[PDB]
Amino acid sequence: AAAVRNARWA
Amino acid sequence: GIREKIKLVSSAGTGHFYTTTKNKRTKPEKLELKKFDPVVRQHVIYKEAKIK
Amino acid sequence: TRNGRDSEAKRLGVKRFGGESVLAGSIIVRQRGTKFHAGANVGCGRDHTLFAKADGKVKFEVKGPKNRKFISIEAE
Amino acid sequence: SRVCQVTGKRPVTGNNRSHALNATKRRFLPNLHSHRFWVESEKRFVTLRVSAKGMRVIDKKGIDTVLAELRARGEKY
Amino acid sequence: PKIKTVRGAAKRFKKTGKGGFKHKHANLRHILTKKATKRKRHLRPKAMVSKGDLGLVIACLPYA
Amino acid sequence: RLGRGIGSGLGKTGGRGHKGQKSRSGGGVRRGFEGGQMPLYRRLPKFGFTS
RNA sequence: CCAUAGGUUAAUGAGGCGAACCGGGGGAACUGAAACAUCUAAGUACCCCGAGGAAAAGAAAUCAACCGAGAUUCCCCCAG
RNA sequence: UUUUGUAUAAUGGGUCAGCGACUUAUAUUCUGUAGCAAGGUUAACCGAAUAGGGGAGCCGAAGGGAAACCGAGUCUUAACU
RNA sequence: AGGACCGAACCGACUAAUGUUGAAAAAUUAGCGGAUGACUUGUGGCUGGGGGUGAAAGGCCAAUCAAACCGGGAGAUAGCU
RNA sequence: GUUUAUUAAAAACACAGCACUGUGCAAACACGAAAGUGGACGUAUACGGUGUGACGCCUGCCCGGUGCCGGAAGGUUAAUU
RNA sequence: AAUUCCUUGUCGGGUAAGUUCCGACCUGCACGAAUGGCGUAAUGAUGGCCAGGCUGUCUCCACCCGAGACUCAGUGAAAUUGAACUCGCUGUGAAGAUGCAGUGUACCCGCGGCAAGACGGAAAGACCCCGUGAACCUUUACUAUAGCUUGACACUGAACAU
RNA sequence: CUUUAAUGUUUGAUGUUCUAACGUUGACCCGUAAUCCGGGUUGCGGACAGUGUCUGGUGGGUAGUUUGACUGGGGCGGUCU
RNA sequence: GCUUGACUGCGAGCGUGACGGCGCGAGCAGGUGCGAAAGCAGGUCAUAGUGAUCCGGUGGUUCUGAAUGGAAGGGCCAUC
Ligand SMILES: [Mg+2]
Ligand SMILES: [Mg+2]
Ligand SMILES: [Mg+2]
Ligand SMILES: [Mg+2]
Ligand SMILES: [Mg+2]
Ligand SMILES: [Mg+2]
Ligand SMILES: [Mg+2]
Ligand SMILES: [Mg+2]
Ligand SMILES: [Mg+2]
Ligand SMILES: [Mg+2]
Ligand SMILES: [Mg+2]
Ligand SMILES: [Mg+2]
Ligand SMILES: [Mg+2]
Ligand SMILES: [Mg+2]
Ligand SMILES: [Mg+2]
Ligand SMILES: [Mg+2]
Ligand SMILES: [Mg+2]
Ligand SMILES: [Mg+2]
Ligand SMILES: [Mg+2]
Ligand SMILES: [Mg+2]
Ligand SMILES: [Mg+2]
Ligand SMILES: [Mg+2]
Ligand SMILES: [Mg+2]
Ligand SMILES: [Mg+2]
Ligand SMILES: [Mg+2]
Ligand SMILES: [Mg+2]
Ligand SMILES: [Mg+2]
Ligand SMILES: [Mg+2]
Ligand SMILES: [Mg+2]
Ligand SMILES: [Mg+2]
Ligand SMILES: [Mg+2]
Ligand SMILES: [Mg+2]
Ligand SMILES: [Mg+2]
Ligand SMILES: [Mg+2]
Ligand SMILES: [Mg+2]
Ligand SMILES: [Mg+2]
Ligand SMILES: [Mg+2]
Ligand SMILES: [Mg+2]
Ligand SMILES: [Mg+2]
Ligand SMILES: [Mg+2]
Ligand SMILES: [Mg+2]
Repeated sequence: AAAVRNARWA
Repeated sequence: GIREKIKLVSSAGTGHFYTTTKNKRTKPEKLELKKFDPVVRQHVIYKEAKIK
Repeated sequence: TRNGRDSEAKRLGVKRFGGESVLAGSIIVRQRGTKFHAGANVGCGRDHTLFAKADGKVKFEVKGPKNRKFISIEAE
Repeated sequence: SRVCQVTGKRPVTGNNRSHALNATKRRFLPNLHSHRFWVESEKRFVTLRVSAKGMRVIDKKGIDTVLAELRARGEKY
Repeated sequence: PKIKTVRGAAKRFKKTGKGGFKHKHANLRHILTKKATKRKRHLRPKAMVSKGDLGLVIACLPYA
Repeated sequence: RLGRGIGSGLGKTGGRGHKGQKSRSGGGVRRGFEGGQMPLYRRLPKFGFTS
């Protein structure tokens, strides 16, 4: 599994 | 709409009636008109009544 | 805004033109006010709709002091 | 459990209605009561779990007659 | 399984001799007084089902 | 035999068009559906009785 | 106080397992309705009890219609 | 593949081989075809049994009307040219 | 005497670096806090899923938690790709 | 002291203290179709709930609204008859 | 001011220079008294600010010691990948070109390096929108319901007083 | 007829005096090596309490759902015949 | 001034709508009104003043009436 990387913008 | 619908019932006792409207503020007196009655096949006087 | 409203078009105008053969009762033109007036063998409806009162050819003509336009039916 | 020892009445299931007829499952239980019945033959009081409808049949049928049918089913007292 | 007829449509359409379906006109239930007599008189007789809706009616009525 | 190559003339769509209800597996509206309106056999009133 | 409850023996019987079918006690929701409450799904899934090789039902307080039929069960129609 | 529009710097695929998606049942309509024909055809079931029997039924040859009713007419209406 | 002080074991996990297809699916190194107590730990036991437990963060309940896992309804449904 | 095991240890939570309120013990309350159990083998100097949060100085005005408590004359009003 | 939008409010202190900090002002956009107010020693891996000490934090890096990186021998992955004979520029073009047009440049092939580009790799986008999607949660949304409460009847009988 | 007063006729409303249903998580005895249960004795309460059916009220305590579209993205505004 | 044609049954032939539908209509039948009559009148100069179906209510109706006679209920007409 993984943990949705939070390098996303807004 | 504040004018209310009324029914005009034939005096011949056939039970046929017409429907129309009348102004309640004025003309309190009942409405009398000579209209054709299909049951007796003649023009007779129709008298105002209450729709119910 | 407080605008942007209209009604569906009522499809007025001339339905049968000059020289066309029509059956009795067919409406020739639907109008607002007497743009055309009823002539021979032509009736006028309660909304000034001119209808044919007999079979025949549609003819347009201009007569009278008011320089009006009249529609008549020549029933052969 | 909630079972009448005379009539055998047991809980039954039904629906709660409403003005909109919505149906929700419910239970109907008998009007059971623990009563000490006087049996003349043994000159004793025997306690029974009976419904209110069961009480009516005891007067009509007699205390001895009803107990005889229960013995046919077979149970403790 | 057998096809089930739409029971709602079966109570309003009857098959005719040449395969058509007849129905009563609408707009004649409870606001009819304000309607002109000519309008009410024309709505009283039975009417024919239009050609556009013929396919839909036959689908709802497979056994009749 | 649809969906069996280009030459068959019914390939890659099976005669169902492009992404409609008819192209979905088990897709399509029920009998009498008029796009959302109550159908003609419900616009019109009931009449008569069965003898 | 008799008794009764209770107690001790002795005889029998039952215990558990097992596919489906059967009867009974309980009993959904997703879904469909292009939403969603009535409704549908469905007395289905599932749980519980009991039985048999089948089970259940069964010998009219039944239907018919002024003529009549004559327990129950099952099949095809009647009929979408 | 999806689009008004993709060399597109839009999606898909490292490659090969194998497998992998419009079927089935019932009912209904239409077309084609075959049979019979104002008739056509049986179902369950029986049956040495794909035969034969079984026409129980079903469709069609008459419709109109809400219906009672009438009928090559019928309904509408007091009545319809 | 003390939920007292400094400080090992023990326990915690504040900062930084490394590592980030790890030595390790959360650690190591150097520091850090508590360290006789509301401490810590062993072995058993009890509380079960709309329920538990929670000095309370929607936390935790077998690497899974704004409703665990397994099987069933079930080929749920998917006007979407 | 406790906390988001695995990006947040904090001013968050807890906390002693304070106040309100419920609760007379077959207590209130809670877990349980029920029995029963916890509360508690306790008895208002007790227990539960709520908010506040050592200590110091203090905590003013509004009961209309919404709740809660008390009253019951009148108005209205279910099953039942 | 964890509360002040205007706003870096105004004044004072600190600095060479202070939108932060400290002290006041009150003009409280939009503090306020147990959803407590104001103070408060001690405590705090608590937040902000200042000073001394201290230093490669920096001016501005230099050298050195180890472990890798590099070479040899042995063992021997991974994510990715339509196919490639895989240059620059300008222009064009599903509108930011290794692949089109024009033009320029370029012998064939490794090794050590740097990451500008290949809209590089990772993961059917978490933001936005949509579906007559899902779920939790809130309430004077709707419809119910457990529970609580009211009365009638039953379990449940007999005197007396108003 | 009104104001009514007395008088005759009927359901109820409380209060009380009861016990015999019912209650006793009062005492005592037995089952009995037993803080369960049952039976007995007695006391207290008592036609209540409590429970069943029906019924009014209350009820995010717990459920099942709804909560529109158009729109120079959406929301807001506006609009819907 | 006099009146109720703001008539009942119908309707050749057209118009406009995908449809549901909406609109126009001479003429015909029966009975009217105004005119001496020819004739005109099936509301208003015209084009807005509006809401389908289901369900329920009212009046009328020899249409129906689950054995038969009724009735309930349903149907039709008028109408809410
Ligand atoms: Mg093609
Ligand atoms: Mg398509
Ligand atoms: Mg649905
Ligand atoms: Mg056997
Ligand atoms: Mg590409
Ligand atoms: Mg790929
Ligand atoms: Mg054929
Ligand atoms: Mg045969
Ligand atoms: Mg026959
Ligand atoms: Mg005819
Ligand atoms: Mg200490
Ligand atoms: Mg220490
Ligand atoms: Mg310390
Ligand atoms: Mg976990
Ligand atoms: Mg859930
Ligand atoms: Mg599962
Ligand atoms: Mg299912
Ligand atoms: Mg699936
Ligand atoms: Mg963490
Ligand atoms: Mg911890
Ligand atoms: Mg941390
Ligand atoms: Mg606090
Ligand atoms: Mg007040
Ligand atoms: Mg108040
Ligand atoms: Mg500011
Ligand atoms: Mg300054
Ligand atoms: Mg300051
Ligand atoms: Mg405040
Ligand atoms: Mg306060
Ligand atoms: Mg500090
Ligand atoms: Mg210093
Ligand atoms: Mg590989
Ligand atoms: Mg290249
Ligand atoms: Mg370019
Ligand atoms: Mg290289
Ligand atoms: Mg680099
Ligand atoms: Mg998504
Ligand atoms: Mg939407
Ligand atoms: Mg649902
Ligand atoms: Mg929208
Ligand atoms: Mg006029």
